[PDB]
Amino acid sequence: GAMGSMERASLIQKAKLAEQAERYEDMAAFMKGAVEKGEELSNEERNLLSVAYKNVVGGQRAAWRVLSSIEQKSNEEGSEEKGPEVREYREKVETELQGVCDTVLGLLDSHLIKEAGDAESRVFYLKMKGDYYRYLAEVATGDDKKRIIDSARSAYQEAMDISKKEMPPTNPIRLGLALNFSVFHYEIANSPEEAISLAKTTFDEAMADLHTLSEDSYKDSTLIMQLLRDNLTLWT
Amino acid sequence: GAMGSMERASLIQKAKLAEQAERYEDMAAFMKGAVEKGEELSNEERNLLSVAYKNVVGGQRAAWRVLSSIEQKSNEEGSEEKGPEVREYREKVETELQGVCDTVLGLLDSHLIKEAGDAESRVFYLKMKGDYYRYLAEVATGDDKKRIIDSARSAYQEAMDISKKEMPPTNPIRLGLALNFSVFHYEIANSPEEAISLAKTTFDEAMADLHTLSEDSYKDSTLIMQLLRDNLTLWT
Amino acid sequence: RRRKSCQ
Amino acid sequence: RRRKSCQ
Ligand SMILES: *Cc1ccc(C(=O)N(C)CCS*)cc1F
Ligand SMILES: *Cc1ccc(C(=O)N(C)CCS*)cc1F
Ligand SMILES: [Cl-]
Ligand SMILES: [Cl-]
Ligand SMILES: [Mg+2]
Ligand SMILES: [Mg+2]
Ligand SMILES: [Mg+2]
Ligand SMILES: [Mg+2]
Ligand SMILES: [Mg+2]
Ligand SMILES: [Mg+2]
Repeated sequence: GAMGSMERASLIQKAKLAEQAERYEDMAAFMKGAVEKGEELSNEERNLLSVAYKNVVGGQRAAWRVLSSIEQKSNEEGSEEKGPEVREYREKVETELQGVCDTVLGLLDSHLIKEAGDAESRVFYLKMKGDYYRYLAEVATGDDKKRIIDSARSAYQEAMDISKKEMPPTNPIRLGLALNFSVFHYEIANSPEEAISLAKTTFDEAMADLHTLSEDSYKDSTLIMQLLRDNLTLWT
Repeated sequence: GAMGSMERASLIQKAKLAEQAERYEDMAAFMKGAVEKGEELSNEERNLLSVAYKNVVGGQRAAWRVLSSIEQKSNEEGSEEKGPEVREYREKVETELQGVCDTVLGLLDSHLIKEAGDAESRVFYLKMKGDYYRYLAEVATGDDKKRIIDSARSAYQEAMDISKKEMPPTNPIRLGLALNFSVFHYEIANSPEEAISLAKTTFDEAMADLHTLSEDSYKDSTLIMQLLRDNLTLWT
Repeated sequence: RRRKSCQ
Repeated sequence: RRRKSCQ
């Protein structure tokens, strides 16, 4: 599309500038253009892709939650009828959010996942696929909701299976995947016990492997372990 | 344009929802649609218009400053040549910022200012006109820079002349106008002494009129006086 | 306190 | 410390 005439390296350079300027929509457009060049992404480039889209969809999700809360209050007994505007605007934001999720899922399907053979890349992309189906599930209310939830579960499960076989328990991708799959269990799949078990087992297995790490790797892993601990403290 | 089919009241309602959701681009588009209905704006509606566009252009200005700093460092002796990307991306953000300024100035010219007869509305719109010319001046480097600066000065000056004749020295619009015109003097017109004199005289005249105010008006006026004081402390 | 995901 | 304008 619009980035077809820009060099791959220039798109990557501009994505990094956009990150510095907090221009995450631009960042995502640059990284989409880079993916569409058709070459595999390096570790750093995968991170740039993830940062960009997580910030874009994060703003949409936060706005959707604000609007959904207002709409819920409007449907409480004793609330005045204000017309269709709250629903319409929540739907507008929802449709834009779904479009971003579909865009990311489309990049993963055409053709990031099929070309990713190393564990670090394949797990990363499958985690992303689970995440963006999970964001679709956050807003789903209709007849495809069960299939959206199962698509998130299936992507997370394949990422877990690979990560357990091919990565150490302290690997940051393995840890971030487990954190997100645990959130999926807690708040999407109505399985809080599974969420707690996964977070606890992930934390404890990482703790036992910290002794193998350099100081810098220890810092990377313990940062994510603290997020698991934060959730365990909230949930128990 | 795209908002022509939406009711004026629905645009206003959605602008307020967009503000709550921090969706300032949507907020600005809704308020532009409301202005284009052709009716004058109430005090609250003028504030919504101002909030929306100030947030949009504020994000662009902050991003422009980040990119401009990077570009400046790239042109220092001993810096490696990295190609045209930093300039290109700064120019992209700059062009988008200029477009938003032109959009606001176009609404003011067609036809908010000419229909605004009360001091509170006319001063507000002329202040806005000075502000958006000032934002154009922040990025101007060419042959029209002097005329852009003079357009900001002229709009601010007419707003000041009306505000001094028709508003009390504690009026929040009068105070915010003086704050912004003082910033214009300091950092656009290379007139720091004029900036300091204006801020001091505005502060002192407001102080002398506080005794006339209710508690709520006192809170409104003293909040803006503190911004004048903040600048005086920084500049002296 | 909102639960953490990987950000 | 950035100078204040009316925000
Ligand atoms: C996919 C993924 C995993 C891990 C990180 C990471 O190291 N973080 C500190 C973020 C919190 S899990 C980032 C990732 F994108
Ligand atoms: C134009 C204008 C003037 C004053 C205010 C205001 O009351 N503030 C508290 C903002 C800081 S000056 C807002 C305005 F838009
Ligand atoms: Cl809408
Ligand atoms: Cl560009
Ligand atoms: Mg090429
Ligand atoms: Mg491969
Ligand atoms: Mg391995
Ligand atoms: Mg009508
Ligand atoms: Mg009139
Ligand atoms: Mg009067």
